[PDB]
Amino acid sequence: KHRRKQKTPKKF
Amino acid sequence: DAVEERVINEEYKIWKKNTPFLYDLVMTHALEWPSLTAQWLPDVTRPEGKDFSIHRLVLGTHTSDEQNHLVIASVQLPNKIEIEIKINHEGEVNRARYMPQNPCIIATKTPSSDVLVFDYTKHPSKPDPSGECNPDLRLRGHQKEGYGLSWNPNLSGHLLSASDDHTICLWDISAVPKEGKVVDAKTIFTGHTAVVEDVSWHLLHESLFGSVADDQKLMIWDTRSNNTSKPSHSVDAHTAEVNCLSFNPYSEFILATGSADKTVALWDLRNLKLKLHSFESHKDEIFQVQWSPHNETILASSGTDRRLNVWDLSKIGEEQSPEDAEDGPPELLFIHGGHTAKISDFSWNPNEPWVICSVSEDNIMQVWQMAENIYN
Repeated sequence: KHRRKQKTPKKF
Repeated sequence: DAVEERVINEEYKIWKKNTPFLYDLVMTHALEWPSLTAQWLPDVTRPEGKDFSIHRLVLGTHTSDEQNHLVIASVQLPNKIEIEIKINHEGEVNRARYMPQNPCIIATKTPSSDVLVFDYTKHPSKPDPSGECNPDLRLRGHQKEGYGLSWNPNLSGHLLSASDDHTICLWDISAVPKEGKVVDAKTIFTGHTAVVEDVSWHLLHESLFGSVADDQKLMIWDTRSNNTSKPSHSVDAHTAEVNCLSFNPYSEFILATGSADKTVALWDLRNLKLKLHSFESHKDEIFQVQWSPHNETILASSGTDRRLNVWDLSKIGEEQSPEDAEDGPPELLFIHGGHTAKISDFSWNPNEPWVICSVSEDNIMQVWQMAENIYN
């Protein structure tokens, strides 16, 4: 199953 | 060679060219960090002699560094999106939900497994530069992080939480002053044998709530029962993990579940041995499902296919054009294809009908409303 939250989020 | 990014970019272009014919409102805003949660605040202020009202959203941050925040943003809706309050949060905000009886109180789910309770009127508009998280209440009882979080709308201060530790925690903070103390769970429900992905109180009967888990099961619980290891009803809901559930606010017997089997299942509490309907269109695992607060037959679902489907159960079984049948089933009202990444959460605006805020993994927050001629 897909992770509920991504491993490494990125800053904008 | 995962150029799904090629498919995404091209679909987005075609969507962006078709925003005018399918939408009455499209607002796009890139956040500093992506948000895993989104929920409109129930208050709305309409200034005199102006064409817009101010709505508020409960957001969070998902950062890789150690500067996470619980966020409250303001939105100017017709008839500009800016951040208003940033509160220091220990770890990323898995989910944030306000208390219906007091929207100043906001519960959050943290990676440390703790549930935090914030009174955002007791925090400065600028976050504490020291980096300390000072929650007005720290709710303890979970071993792992989670995502199910539900305030009881008929029993003030009764909060449920679903975690990856296979348990559901219930807290009664109604008699606890919010002065930063640690409150242990009043009750822990252990019926599931896998990650409990979501939990939700029944919106009318104060003793009933539902839970969905990685064991593909939907469970209906009664707090009046003395057995906390076995629910009232256990339903083989899906052919894969179930990530979300949502009770109909106008139909006390109806609820919906979304699953990794790419479907949304309709349920009737009076006979849970038969799945009422199976909504099919989604191309990947579904993370969130929410009933419309204005129409009892309107329901929406979002997930890892980067789409948000809006369903109309009153259109189930309708005869349709063969070409129309290619676009989807008749009960499929609308496909929002504005996001280019996985949608983490979405919220129906409770004061503006058909307005939806959805947040995605690419820091994108979108406030949109499908064209009136589509639903009307």
